[PDB]
Amino acid sequence: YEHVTVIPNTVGVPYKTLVNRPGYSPMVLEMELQSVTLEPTLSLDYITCEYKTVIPSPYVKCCGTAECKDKSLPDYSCKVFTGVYPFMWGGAYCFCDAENTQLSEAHVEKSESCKTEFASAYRAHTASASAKLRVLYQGNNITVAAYANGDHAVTVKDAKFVVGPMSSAWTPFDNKIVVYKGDVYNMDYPPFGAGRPGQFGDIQSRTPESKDVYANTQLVLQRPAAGTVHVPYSQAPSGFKYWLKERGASLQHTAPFGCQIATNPVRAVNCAVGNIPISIDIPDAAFTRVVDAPSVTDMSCEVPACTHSSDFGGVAIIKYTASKKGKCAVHSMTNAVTIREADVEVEGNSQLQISFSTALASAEFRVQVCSTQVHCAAACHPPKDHIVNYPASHTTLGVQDISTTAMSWVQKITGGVGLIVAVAALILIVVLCVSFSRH
Amino acid sequence: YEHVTVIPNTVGVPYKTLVNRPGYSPMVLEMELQSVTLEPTLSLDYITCEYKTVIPSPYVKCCGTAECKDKSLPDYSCKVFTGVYPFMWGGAYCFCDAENTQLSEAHVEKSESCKTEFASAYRAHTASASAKLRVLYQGNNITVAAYANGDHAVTVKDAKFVVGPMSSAWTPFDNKIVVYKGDVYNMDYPPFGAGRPGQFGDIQSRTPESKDVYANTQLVLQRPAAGTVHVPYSQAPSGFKYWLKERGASLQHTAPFGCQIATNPVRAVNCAVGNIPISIDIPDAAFTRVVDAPSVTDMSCEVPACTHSSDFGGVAIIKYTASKKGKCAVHSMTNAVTIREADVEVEGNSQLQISFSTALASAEFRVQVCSTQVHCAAACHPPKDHIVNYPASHTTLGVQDISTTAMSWVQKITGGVGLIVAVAALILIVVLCVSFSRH
Ligand SMILES: *[C@@H]1O[C@H](CO)[C@@H](O)[C@H](O)[C@H]1NC(C)=O
Ligand SMILES: *[C@@H]1O[C@H](CO)[C@@H](O)[C@H](O)[C@H]1NC(C)=O
Ligand SMILES: *[C@@H]1O[C@H](CO)[C@@H](O)[C@H](O)[C@H]1NC(C)=O
Ligand SMILES: *[C@@H]1O[C@H](CO)[C@@H](O)[C@H](O)[C@H]1NC(C)=O
Repeated sequence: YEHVTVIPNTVGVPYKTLVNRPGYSPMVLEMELQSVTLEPTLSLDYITCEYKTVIPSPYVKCCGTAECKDKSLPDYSCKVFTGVYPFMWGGAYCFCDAENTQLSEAHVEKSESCKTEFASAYRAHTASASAKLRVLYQGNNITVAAYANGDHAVTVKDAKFVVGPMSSAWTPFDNKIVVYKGDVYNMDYPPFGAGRPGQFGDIQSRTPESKDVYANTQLVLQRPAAGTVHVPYSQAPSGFKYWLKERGASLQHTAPFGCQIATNPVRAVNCAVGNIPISIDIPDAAFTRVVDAPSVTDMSCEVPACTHSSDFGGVAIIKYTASKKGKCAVHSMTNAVTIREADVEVEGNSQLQISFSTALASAEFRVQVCSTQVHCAAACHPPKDHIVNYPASHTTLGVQDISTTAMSWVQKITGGVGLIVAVAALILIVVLCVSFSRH
Repeated sequence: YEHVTVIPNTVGVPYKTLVNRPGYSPMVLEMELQSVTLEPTLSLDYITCEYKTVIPSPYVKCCGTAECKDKSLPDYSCKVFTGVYPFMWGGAYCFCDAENTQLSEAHVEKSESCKTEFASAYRAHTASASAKLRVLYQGNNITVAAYANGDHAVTVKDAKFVVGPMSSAWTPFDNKIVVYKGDVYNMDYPPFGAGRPGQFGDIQSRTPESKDVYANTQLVLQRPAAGTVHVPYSQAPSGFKYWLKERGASLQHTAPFGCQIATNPVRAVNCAVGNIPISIDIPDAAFTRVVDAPSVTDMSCEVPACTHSSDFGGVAIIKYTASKKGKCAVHSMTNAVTIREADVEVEGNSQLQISFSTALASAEFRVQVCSTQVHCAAACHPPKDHIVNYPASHTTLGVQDISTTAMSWVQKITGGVGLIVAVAALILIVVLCVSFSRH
């Protein structure tokens, strides 16, 4: 037997559904959603880290001319200076006091620490979805897990379950994301091979194990100070450290709809969007014939209390006469009132007690117990507590939900006004006809 | 200095573009596209292979009653038969002649061969693209390779190249594909856990190394024959072998646009759709000043032959006087005529020879040689060969492209008819004016 239902995407709230098959007693199922997860598909682009500067010992040539050649190393620079006269701790180094030169050079390499301290950029694509459910079936709790689409099915206790697809494709991730030790940021990083001297992306490589490194820092050699041997230079500071000090709030704290974020692997969970259809296949052996179930012949209802708070603040007592001992199901016949208890045991001549919640200021509803129905009514009072720590268990109201006292006042005024118009209209009709016929 | 061009997505055809910078001599570049590759993103769903049936020795209990219990193994079946009287080579087995029973059972397992002979299903997502180019630059051939989007650049001989994005998103793959040893098919395979007894997907698993196996075959035990010991059964044949004998043609033979396919990894090659923009950055050192290049003062043109075939069927001779020896670039000033030669050498007083192709029945064009212009004209004859083995090297013609003889005939006929109308109008006007004034 095929049954189809729809459940809204709310975590931590039970829902009930009624199964009705001709010739058999009705059955009621209860379901609760525990978790929903989305998972995107990623592709790596490049990584960044710190740089190192390498400077060899200088070469000083006095009373001769020095020169140097070009090299293929990254950010290579070479310059020759004239007029030097270096000193050491023991006196002047060379005999010649004029026509001296000095040669200096430097280049840039990748830091050893990049194996541990680094950041990576990813390109994002369409995400998948999965869900986990609890089902109350034949008085026992069972669990299922499945992908949230139509291409998967599971079987538990000879019942088949299919879930999905989801009604919405909203995703909290952009096309370009950056991940660093548990944080995810939305950032439009610069193209590969087009970096900047003082921002994110000054050093680029494809993978931590590669040898090919790109750099776009500035490096200029300067004239040495008189009497000292050293190699001064000017260079722009590393951009990676600058980012760490100003990167700001992470995606976890700013995302809408209450989503939570994880990074290993990247995930987003419990996003409160849309609804999820469900389909169940129930085997024939689960049903009991109407000739075997007990019958109930007489009912009455009273309601001693009602407060329309967010919780189960209502109680009702129903009297019954049963023909024999057995089990019976209970279900509400309205949408504005929910009943907590799923079933009862009936015997002889006695009474049963149930609890309910509702938002109505004046409540009227019907309750069905083993194929018969009873009418209940009561008035409800407001609560006193301004703020609570949990969501409500009931649906919202519409324009039709009005107190019976207010409805009476509306009818009286509208009727009265209509009567004045109706009488005046009749007078005009009579006068016109008399004039017509007299002429 | 930036230069932006567009080249159509056709493999094996050269194209030329003109770079013109005030103060410097013009430069001509030539480019050719060698290959384009598309690569989709895949995820694995399930695999299929062959099945095995396991049957242990039967147990026979004569003049006693056998029984058996249920087990959790896939497709487990158990039955008891009465009234057996087995024989063996040496005589009847048991002393009792009546009240004998036999117990039989079987179950289904996964074949050992599944490690080598199997098929896999994938879900497809948005593909990436890459390209390989040849460039003629500074008189030498260089090559580049890049991703076909705006997020990548390369540097060769101090020139920067950016290629892409593509103008079209057409992809030859569907959402669901199946791959088997080099063949790719589009197939809507059944969902997991919902197979059929005689079709593709009767046995399913998640990965070749899994222990969890699903099967939906039929297996029924039958009564044994009199006087023998055996275990007959009825079972549906394997669906996997049926597919292999009936799978039909693969995408490589049926796909549109002439696309080629490879499977390791899955790729589509040389699909002829759309066009590709390109941007180049040329350094200043490559340019030569107009004061240093030679000048040409006198030009003439003679064209001894032209046949407008698909190949280069035209020849022209140009006369020149040059101020000094040097290099010179040539370029066509029209769209309907393409010139094969990119550069010439000029010295003294001499002549040069060029070749061209066009579809025009009557050709007229200008040629630029070192910043001067020469005018050429000719009539062309048709070819005699019906079919060739290569695409044309020239553009198509429009409605305005008409031979000079036909144009003269059209003008004469239209002019004559128009003159007759003009005269008749004048006569009518004068007569009407006379009547107006006289009345
Ligand atoms: C731990 O160290 C390994 C290398 O030894 C590195 O790959 C990894 O990112 C480190 N993890 C953390 C949390 O620092
Ligand atoms: C298990 O079922 C019982 C009813 O017999 C119910 O009270 C309980 O909440 C269920 N367990 C969970 C975790 O919901
Ligand atoms: C070769 O055999 C291995 C297993 O031994 C299998 O995984 C692979 O697909 C085979 N390749 C071909 C081309 O048959
Ligand atoms: C390579 O350059 C030469 C000129 O030096 C040219 O003739 C040749 O056609 C080029 N190669 C290709 C494949 O076009």
